[PDB]
Amino acid sequence: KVAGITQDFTDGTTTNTGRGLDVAISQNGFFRLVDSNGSVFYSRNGQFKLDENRNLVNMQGMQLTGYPATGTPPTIQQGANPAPITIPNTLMAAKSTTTASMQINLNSTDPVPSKTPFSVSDADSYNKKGTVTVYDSQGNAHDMNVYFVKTKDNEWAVYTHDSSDPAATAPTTASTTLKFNENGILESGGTVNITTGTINGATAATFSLSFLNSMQQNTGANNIVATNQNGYKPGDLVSYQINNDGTVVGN
Amino acid sequence: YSNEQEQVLGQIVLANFANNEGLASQGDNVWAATQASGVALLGTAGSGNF
Amino acid sequence: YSNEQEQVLGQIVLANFANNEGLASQGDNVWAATQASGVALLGTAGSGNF
Repeated sequence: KVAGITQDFTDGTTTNTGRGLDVAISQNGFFRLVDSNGSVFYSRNGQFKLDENRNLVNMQGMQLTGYPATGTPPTIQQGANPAPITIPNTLMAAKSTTTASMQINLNSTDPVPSKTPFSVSDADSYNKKGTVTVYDSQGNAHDMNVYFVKTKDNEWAVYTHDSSDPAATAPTTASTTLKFNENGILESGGTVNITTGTINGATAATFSLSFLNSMQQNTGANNIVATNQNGYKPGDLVSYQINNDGTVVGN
Repeated sequence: YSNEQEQVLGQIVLANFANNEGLASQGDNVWAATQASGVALLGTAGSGNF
Repeated sequence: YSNEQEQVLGQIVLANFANNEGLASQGDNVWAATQASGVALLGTAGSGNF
């Protein structure tokens, strides 16, 4: 007699843990590890921890690899080589507003004949005063004041104004105009590139403000029902999280 | 105090490690900084990740 | 006040989530917004679904 040793890779159990990056794996699959001497290994060792170098390792001590992320926000290069996963504790740079959305719902029967002056104060000259916060090149906040002025059925004049800086003089000119059909559906004036104004050398970005799907309807009060600031301010690494799809994310 | 006020005596400093997780157990409930832990980052309560 | 009137000081804002249901429990009786909850929708008492 002669012996031939084998190993039966059946699944184990899952074990109600919660410390570190205790990632279990079901069915087939191995974690791809790299030894510090440039060698590839495989393991089902779900115990992972962040070392002092900001690297994910087992214990063992081998490096957990995965696909690299790139862009801002980062994207996963699935076609790229299985780079070592690291988690920097350094700051998210501010990101200027690039675009912005603003879903507006206006009351079809709300006119402005009471007054014609603006200067962000003549209430009677407008129907709605909305403000969208946007970020310049250093992330400095800006006050995109937007005024909706019903000039007539299905036509509203739009005035804009950055109250976060002195540069935003009295918004007495029609930054744009919106056109609606008989059903109150925004037909034109979809978007306008609007300046952010400026602070501490930070450039006045400018961004595409879209009113896509805004409507003029019999009911309701002039309102804002969702708006988006396409950009960020500075950020600090609060926490770590792993999704069941294997993505490693930073909160 | 009797002079009708509050004054600052000091600020407790808090420390976070790269790994917290990796500290060397000692004394009573004392940990020594380690290479595994990395170097402590100092801050205050309610600031950063403290 | 003594000048024979009422004036507006401010308006309490109310928030609704997509899920309310999904919020992360904190402090005392404090909840943090979460992706599960979605982004809070602001409004006033007696308006919309507030």
